[PDB]
Amino acid sequence: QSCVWYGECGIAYGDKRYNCEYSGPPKPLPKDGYDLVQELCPGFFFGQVSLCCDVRQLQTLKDNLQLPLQFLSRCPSCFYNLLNLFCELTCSPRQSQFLQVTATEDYVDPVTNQTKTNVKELQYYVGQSFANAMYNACRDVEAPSSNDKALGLLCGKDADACQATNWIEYMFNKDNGQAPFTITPVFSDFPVHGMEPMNNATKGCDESVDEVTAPCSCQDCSIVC
Ligand SMILES: *[C@@H]1O[C@H](CO)[C@@H](O[C@@H]2O[C@H](CO)[C@@H](O)[C@H](O)[C@H]2NC(C)=O)[C@H](O)[C@H]1NC(C)=O
Ligand SMILES: CC(C)CCC[C@@H](C)[C@H]1CC[C@H]2[C@@H]3CC=C4C[C@@H](O)CC[C@]4(C)[C@H]3CC[C@]12C
Ligand SMILES: *[C@@H]1O[C@H](CO)[C@@H](O)[C@H](O)[C@H]1NC(C)=O
Repeated sequence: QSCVWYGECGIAYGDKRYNCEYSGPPKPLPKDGYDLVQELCPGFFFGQVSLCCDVRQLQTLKDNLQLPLQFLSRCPSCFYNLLNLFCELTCSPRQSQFLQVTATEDYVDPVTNQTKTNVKELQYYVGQSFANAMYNACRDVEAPSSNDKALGLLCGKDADACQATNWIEYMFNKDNGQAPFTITPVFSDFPVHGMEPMNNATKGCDESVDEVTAPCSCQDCSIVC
């Protein structure tokens, strides 16, 4: 197994950071990050919890999930697949299979003056079926106390123009003011020049995420009506 990054490096803009380039194997997560990994990416919470992310990156992921939560929190299945898209990107011990760094710049530690490398942009090979299922679970979600669709607030365009791939492309575009750096998505259910797209299992909005989480309401999910 191999990573493309590990830990945070320099400022991108605002309070947002690039991650440090790293191409070695995943590393066991410190125990102080177990609460975060349980909360965000419980699918990875087993064995040595060897991941291609550190505690800082998990904390940053949690902070950055606030706006998706703002609009999608009422439909746990919809939010679940979205969290998984980000968990795999952030932490997967097999990152190198589906991520390709495309731009870097040097990072200089201000105290030791040791150089590291900011991952400035990367390409993310996302399963076509994954992306379609993620959109499918979210597409009827209503913005809280409204009759408009939640995706119209997370897609940089109205809901009637929002589609699976342009949604993911928008969320991954730092021009949105939220993403710290741009990720360019490539959608395929098939390998691409030896890259194996991320095609994790997904949950529909009519399914329970787990034993303690109900399916989404009829208002947010026309299947359950
Ligand atoms: C994406 O899917 C992979 C493959 O199913 C998940 O990895 C498994 O997770 C379960 C639950 O902890 C473990 O029992 C297995 O040992 C894992 N399998 C392998 C082959 O790694 C992974 O959890 C999913 N990703 C996320 C973020 O949930
Ligand atoms: C404007 C709206 C639609 C944006 C909604 C999606 C936001 C929350 C997404 C887009 C890109 C995402 C980021 C992608 C990459 C990383 C690097 C990782 O090591 C820490 C988490 C972090 C920083 C993610 C947090 C969630 C994120 C900021
Ligand atoms: C998702 O796809 C199913 C069929 O797989 C369909 O019934 C439903 O209308 C779609 N949308 C939602 C919100 O689940």
